[PDB]
Amino acid sequence: MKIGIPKEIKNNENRVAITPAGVMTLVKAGHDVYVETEAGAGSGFSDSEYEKAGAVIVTKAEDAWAAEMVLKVKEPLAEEFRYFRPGLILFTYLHLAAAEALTKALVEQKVVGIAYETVQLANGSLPLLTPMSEVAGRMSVQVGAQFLEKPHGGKGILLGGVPGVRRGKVTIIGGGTAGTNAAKIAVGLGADVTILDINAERLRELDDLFGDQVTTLMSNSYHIAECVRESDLVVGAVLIPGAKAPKLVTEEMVRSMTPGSVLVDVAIDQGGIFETTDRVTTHDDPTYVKHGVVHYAVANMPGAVPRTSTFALTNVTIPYALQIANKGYRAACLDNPALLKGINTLDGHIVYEAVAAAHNMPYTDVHSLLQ
Amino acid sequence: MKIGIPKEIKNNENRVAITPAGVMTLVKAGHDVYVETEAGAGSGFSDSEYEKAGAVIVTKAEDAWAAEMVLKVKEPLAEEFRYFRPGLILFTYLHLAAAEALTKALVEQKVVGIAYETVQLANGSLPLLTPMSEVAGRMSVQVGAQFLEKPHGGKGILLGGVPGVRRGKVTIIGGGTAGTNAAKIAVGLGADVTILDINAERLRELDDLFGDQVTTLMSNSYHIAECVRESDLVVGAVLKAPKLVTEEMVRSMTPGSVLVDVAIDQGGIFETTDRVTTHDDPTYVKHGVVHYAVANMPGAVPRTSTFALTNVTIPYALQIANKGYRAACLDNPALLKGINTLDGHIVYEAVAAAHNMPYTDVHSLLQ
Amino acid sequence: MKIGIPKEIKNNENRVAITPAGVMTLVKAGHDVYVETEAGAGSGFSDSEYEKAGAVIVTKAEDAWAAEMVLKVKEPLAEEFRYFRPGLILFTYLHLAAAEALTKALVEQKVVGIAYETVQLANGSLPLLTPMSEVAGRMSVQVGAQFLEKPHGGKGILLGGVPGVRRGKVTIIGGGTAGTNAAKIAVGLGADVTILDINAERLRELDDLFGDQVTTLMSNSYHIAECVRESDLVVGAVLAPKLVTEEMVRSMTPGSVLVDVAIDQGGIFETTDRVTTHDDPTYVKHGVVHYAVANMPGAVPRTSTFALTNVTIPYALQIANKGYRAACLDNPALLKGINTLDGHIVYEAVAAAHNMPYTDVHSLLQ
Amino acid sequence: MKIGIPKEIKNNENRVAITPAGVMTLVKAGHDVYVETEAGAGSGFSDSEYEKAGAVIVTKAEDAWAAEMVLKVKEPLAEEFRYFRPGLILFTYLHLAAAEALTKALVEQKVVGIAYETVQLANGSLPLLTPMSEVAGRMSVQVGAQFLEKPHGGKGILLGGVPGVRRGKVTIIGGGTAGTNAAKIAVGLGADVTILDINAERLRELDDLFGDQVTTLMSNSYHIAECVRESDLVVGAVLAPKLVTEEMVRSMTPGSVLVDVAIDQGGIFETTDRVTTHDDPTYVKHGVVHYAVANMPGAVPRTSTFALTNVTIPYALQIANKGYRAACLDNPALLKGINTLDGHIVYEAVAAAHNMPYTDVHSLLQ
Ligand SMILES: NC(=O)c1ccc[n+]([C@@H]2O[C@H](COP(=O)([O-])OP(=O)(O)OC[C@H]3O[C@@H](n4cnc5c(N)ncnc54)[C@H](O)[C@@H]3O)[C@@H](O)[C@H]2O)c1
Ligand SMILES: NC(=O)c1ccc[n+]([C@@H]2O[C@H](COP(=O)([O-])OP(=O)(O)OC[C@H]3O[C@@H](n4cnc5c(N)ncnc54)[C@H](O)[C@@H]3O)[C@@H](O)[C@H]2O)c1
Ligand SMILES: NC(=O)c1ccc[n+]([C@@H]2O[C@H](COP(=O)([O-])OP(=O)(O)OC[C@H]3O[C@@H](n4cnc5c(N)ncnc54)[C@H](O)[C@@H]3O)[C@@H](O)[C@H]2O)c1
Ligand SMILES: NC(=O)c1ccc[n+]([C@@H]2O[C@H](COP(=O)([O-])OP(=O)(O)OC[C@H]3O[C@@H](n4cnc5c(N)ncnc54)[C@H](O)[C@@H]3O)[C@@H](O)[C@H]2O)c1
Repeated sequence: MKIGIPKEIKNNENRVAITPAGVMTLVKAGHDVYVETEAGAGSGFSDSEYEKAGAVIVTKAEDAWAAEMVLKVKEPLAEEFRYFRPGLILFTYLHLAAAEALTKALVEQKVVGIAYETVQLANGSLPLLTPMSEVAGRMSVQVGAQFLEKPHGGKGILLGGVPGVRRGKVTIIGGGTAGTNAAKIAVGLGADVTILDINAERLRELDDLFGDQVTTLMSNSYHIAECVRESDLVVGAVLIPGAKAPKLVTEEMVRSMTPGSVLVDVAIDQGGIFETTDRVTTHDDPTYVKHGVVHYAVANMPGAVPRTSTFALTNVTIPYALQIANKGYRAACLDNPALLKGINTLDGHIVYEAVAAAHNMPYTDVHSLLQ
Repeated sequence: MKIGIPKEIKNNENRVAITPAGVMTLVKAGHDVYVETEAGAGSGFSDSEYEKAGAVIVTKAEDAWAAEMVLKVKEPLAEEFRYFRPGLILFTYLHLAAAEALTKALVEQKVVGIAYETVQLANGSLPLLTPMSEVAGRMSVQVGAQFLEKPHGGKGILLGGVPGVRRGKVTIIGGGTAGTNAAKIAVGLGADVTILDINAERLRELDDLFGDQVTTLMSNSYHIAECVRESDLVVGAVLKAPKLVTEEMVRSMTPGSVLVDVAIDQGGIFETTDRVTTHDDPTYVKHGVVHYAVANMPGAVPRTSTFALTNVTIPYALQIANKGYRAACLDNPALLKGINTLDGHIVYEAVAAAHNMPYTDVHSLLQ
Repeated sequence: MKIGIPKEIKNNENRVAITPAGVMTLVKAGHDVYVETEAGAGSGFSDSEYEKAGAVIVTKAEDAWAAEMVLKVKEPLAEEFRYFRPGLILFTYLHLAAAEALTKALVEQKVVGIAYETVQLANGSLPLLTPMSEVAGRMSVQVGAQFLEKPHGGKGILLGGVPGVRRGKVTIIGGGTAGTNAAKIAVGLGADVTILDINAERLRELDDLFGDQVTTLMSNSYHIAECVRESDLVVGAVLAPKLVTEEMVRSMTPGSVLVDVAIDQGGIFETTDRVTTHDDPTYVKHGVVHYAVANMPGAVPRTSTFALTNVTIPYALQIANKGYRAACLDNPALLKGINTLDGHIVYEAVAAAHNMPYTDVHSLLQ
Repeated sequence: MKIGIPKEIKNNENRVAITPAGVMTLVKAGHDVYVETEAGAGSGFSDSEYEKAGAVIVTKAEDAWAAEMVLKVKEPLAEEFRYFRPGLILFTYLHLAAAEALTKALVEQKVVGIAYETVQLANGSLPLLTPMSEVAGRMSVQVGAQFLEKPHGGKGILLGGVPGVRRGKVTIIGGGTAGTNAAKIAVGLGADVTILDINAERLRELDDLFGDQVTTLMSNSYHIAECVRESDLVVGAVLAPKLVTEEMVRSMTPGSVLVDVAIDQGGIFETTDRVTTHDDPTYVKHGVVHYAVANMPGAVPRTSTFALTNVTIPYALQIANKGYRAACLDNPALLKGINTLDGHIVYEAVAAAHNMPYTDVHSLLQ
């Protein structure tokens, strides 16, 4: 197959959908790989690294979009709908559910739209989201430590203190992928770390992973209120895999906090777990203050570490791209029930039930269209 | 003794030379303690907490300086020379060898000028500087990781990577207090960490402290070049520091790599650091490499730094209060090395030599 | 039941199919246990330790094979065919797909041939192969360290260096049983350790298990090329594709070392054209030391004997308590051990391999 | 100053007295550095890496020895005496108490003979011996592990066992540099580790350094007897009394292994009557494998070269910058390195050993 990778145009998106490594994998299995000039530059991948891995650097966005399969990171924007052909394979984060101009255009132009965030294994996990939760978790406590400094608005402490000086107190609410990764960094910076979860089995796994390095605590509104009161930093790391994030930290809890404490709501991309998070912050404008407490709620924390973020995402997308390339999108999706759950749009139909259901649009079961 | 702690007035100085706990130590020993209103605000110590520990809050700087002994963090500014007077005991970071005007004013007003940073134990250690090298070391890698992010001008990596993704490389040049404390934080963030030192015995001690968590490496120009070339972050942690990292080495680094120097207000080890920045505008780029050039990293964590400093300064201050400066220094040879100015003389050789001013033997004045 | 353990007679085979602790389990459950004199000597178990645990020591191999069930480690050699007889239960590593003459002798003599290596749990795992994978993994890096010494042909480094001196770099390809166990020894000897696996979930589990002691890296030909170029030691622990090409070995520094856990199974190195023995253990290609000695668990026969017999004797106990038929109908994993029964090959792959008739084992056991 | 590094010519000596990094230090301080072609090949340093660091490669040993200061690892052999000349500075391991012919040649030719091994800090430590003690310690347990494998004569265990299988037991006698470094490798290979020392303060420091990873035990003939009887591996790391008697070795299980870091210095084992080489490395007494190969750092020449040159070249730099006289009057540790000067033996022990006149070094340097 002819495989195309255009540069990300969405503002300050420094991630790309392939590395020299993933180029070399597709080239060696017999595919043609075209990379838009400068696509890797945001992540430190020069055009000459991509070239020596076997890829053709094309001058123009349309020459990458030309290819049978387009690999991207972000949603195609207004300006990119144009490039949609019939039987174009598009593989990227789509979140069609609240993107109606995108969904009509992939319906109308008969693009095969394959979504990173709906590829799903039999145990129900989303392998293609996990890496971004890992990056966001590791970032959460690094960001927390920065905001604890007096210059950024915090009370002016190191999480680890120093000899003869008390350590900062970190509460992580949610003990899954994001929270576990956040706890690793909070332990490593020398914080006194409490992790809360509702799942007693996850608490036992965290106790096996961390031992005496953390305290595991059963999550309930009382325990959350007690931890928040005494916290220098609270990391929000809850997912209810369908829903909006539950509001676990109340205004009354935030008001119980000491001035210059910090909240980082990893869970903001689902609405966030803090009642007091009234809006989404940006890397440019990361924080506001309410009740003397610094609030950080950046979506795309992993956007801050695009080189790490790109490796982690393409480590697990390119193996699914190789299947589509090697066997055509059809044989590969019949062969791989997890890839199949990726098809969001096919031959003008909206084959994913929840996206048709949220745009008031027709839903055609995907299996009937494939046989 | 009547003891005074004014607010630090230097720009964005948020540390303070006493905490409520130190107030309690001095009040219980029978001393009167006067704290200037808001002196602890920048470190999160309220007037009310100081008052509850036994302090009198005074409204005016002048009323804290009126005390027999004044404790501070920074050197008095020109606008504070007015408070100097014969027999005033001043105990603070003075750095008199760099400050001709302050030296002359302490001499002219016959101030007992005691420098935190020249208090020196029999083994050569400077115990009132150590806590600030510890904070600076812990901060160096936190700041370096922050500048590694794409938004702050770096190449955009986590030092610890994530599963399936390689870690960042950290080179720490210097395995003393600052460097050891930097290595702790670099290990904790998940970096591949190399520590260079010239002293074989310190590398053996570091091997005992860290084992497999780091690689210890003998310092020479070749090994420094080799580590710098492949580093994402380099931390300068050597005690006027030699220029160990050359322009050629910085130019060998990948773009969006980061350099941080603990020693930057003493020149630092990097040829390419032409100036000191502030928290407002903290970095510049040379050869695509981020140069974090903020001096006084401990000042970014004033509460931790205030606890770290006052943990070791207040016991000395307590000796001066109980016994008077004279018996305290005659009883404590480490505290005696703290005396820089006394009764209109410079008694610290290096300060006399720095300004070509007369030197006086400290023991001869104390008798 | 009467249970016999002959001495292993393959050249330099020093493992044994039971220890005194396994004798004790079988004798306390009421079985008669016969051990050939010297059977355990190669693994440091005296005739006397077997006797005190309740075994009868027999002077001749014949008398151990005359038992109703024979426990062994390796496959019977040609000169052991003479001991086969209708209704003999033989429980050992058989590898019949590779052994036509052995397969035909088990058919003709109507032996119940139970293969350690086809006993298989519901989850697909081979619990009687696992312990040799663990031992080979642990051994792989110990051998690598040895071959990095100059007098053995290596560049002459310690993996952990010394204070002021850089560490060796160890790349482990495959994060399963063997590769995880290799990583434990690489970490403990003080190497800089990278483990590659194609499976993102395994990389996460490895991160949970090792944290900062190793780097986990997604496997692909590019990551492999980059790791191999920098490596002092590469351990192949994949289960067998040629992941490490000749160009990759050529990129290496002279006196680097390659070890495959997978050697008699082909291995992952294009440049390992043949297998060697302990008296001429390595060859050099492009200045790189290729360690090619099969069966590294054979070099620690006492450890390997304990690790194998720990998990074999519970299955033997079932056969002895119930007889093979009810043991197999009660234990689906043990049922999959049966390769030959009443003159039939009951394991499809083995039948295929020799162009012989296959019979469904369930039909014969009824 | 002009500084020469000949190739070591003692049989199988693969270490070298400088690396490219040491060349670079000496050339940047303005010295001329001459390296004999192949000097570094045995430690993986090409003529080319030396040239890029600023050395001149010389075809003949003669041309390296013609330098004003000669850096070596080992003592000059008889056939190297011809290179000696009045005022030559030779900095190397000399061991003159053991080498009459070498001592007489250094006197007669008026060589400034500076011994790496008599450089001594104010605290009594020998900073240029320490790194070989570290390397030998790390090597001792790696060798022990190798000799516990059956094909090398051992009982056939892994030190760390495997899951469900007991670990090997390692006794380290002496908790100094070598014995501490041995303990690190014993712990990392997964051994049960006991370290004995007569010094209670060292046992506390060892407890601080290892905590629950080892047991610390006060040394006395009873504790030694009990540890040795149970040991799979005993590492002698004492600095040389016969702490391990023949009765103690006789109490051991067959295929156990003894390694002394101290072997060419006598060692602590009554039963090690002689030293061996890598081609016949062990002998067996009372079924116990005695490893008797001298100079284990010689087996990792690259690691050992880095570890030695890390601490030797700073002293060489001083000699080259100031000349030997002012370097020694400025550096009391380096002063103690001087063994021969202007036709005098200036190190009492060496004079004593050969019944020769002693001269006070301070009197000659004035
Ligand atoms: N752009 C970004 O910044 C970015 C990118 C990707 C993912 N993430 C986010 O990381 C956040 C967490 O996701 P994850 O992958 O760790 O989810 P996860 O499913 O792996 O773990 C979430 C945990 O929350 C626990 N939980 C549920 N209700 C709880 C309660 N009341 N109290 C405490 N714990 C509770 C669950 O038991 C589970 O262990 C999500 O919002 C996810 O979107 C953010
Ligand atoms: N606010 C602050 O940042 C702050 C406060 C106090 C002191 N300091 C500064 O911290 C710096 C260093 O602090 P420390 O506590 O680590 O010092 P330290 O005195 O404990 O030791 C410095 C280490 O560097 C090593 N060293 C010397 N030369 C070297 C070389 N050429 N290559 C490699 N290693 C070499 C020494 O052997 C030593 O182990 C000093 O420059 C001092 O001025 C900073
Ligand atoms: N005599 C003996 O030495 C002996 C005895 C028994 C087993 N073994 C050997 O053990 C070896 C494997 O042992 P195991 O139990 O650890 O295997 P395993 O199946 O437990 O693990 C294999 C791992 O390799 C990974 N993998 C697959 N393809 C890969 C690629 N291209 N790159 C990187 N990783 C990849 C898998 O995801 C898996 O985690 C086999 O080769 C087998 O022959 C040897
Ligand atoms: N070529 C080489 O292999 C090489 C090179 C240099 C040094 N070395 C060797 O290293 C060996 C020792 O090295 P080190 O630097 O570790 O020594 P060290 O002096 O640092 O430590 C010796 C330790 O043994 C202890 N000790 C004394 N008597 C004891 C007894 N009866 N039982 C138990 N402990 C006792 C001491 O308290 C001390 O802690 C020497 O024997 C020396 O020959 C070898």
